[PDB]
Amino acid sequence: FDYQDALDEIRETEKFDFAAIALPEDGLHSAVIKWKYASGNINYRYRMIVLRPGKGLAGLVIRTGSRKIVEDVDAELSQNDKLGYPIVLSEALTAMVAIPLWKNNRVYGALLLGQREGRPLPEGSTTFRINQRLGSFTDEINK
Repeated sequence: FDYQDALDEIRETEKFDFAAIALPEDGLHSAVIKWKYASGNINYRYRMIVLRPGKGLAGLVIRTGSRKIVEDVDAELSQNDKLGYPIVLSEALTAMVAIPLWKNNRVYGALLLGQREGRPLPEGSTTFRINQRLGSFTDEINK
């Protein structure tokens, strides 16, 4: 039972079209962020995504340490925003929730829960909890 299985459970049970985990990885210069795990992906372009520190949707969430909720991607994100969040374009997401993953007392990675084709975010998925559902990771709530 690895992160892939936990991700699949979350996506299926919460009724999302797409889910992914962004985690820190070693680069020859500095640490980078990659979407290490994906569930319900429509292609494999997410794998080519390599974010420098602070960059991308994962970077925003890691920086602020708080979740980002987008009910309507087409209407709520600017052109610059979409270009800055390549997984949003590669997976054709129309709605999403991105949640900071905490390890120890520090921000670490990001969980992305996404919808396609105009399907709304499930009700309450904004108050959604990581804790005891994705290994040792927790969310920003109670920090």
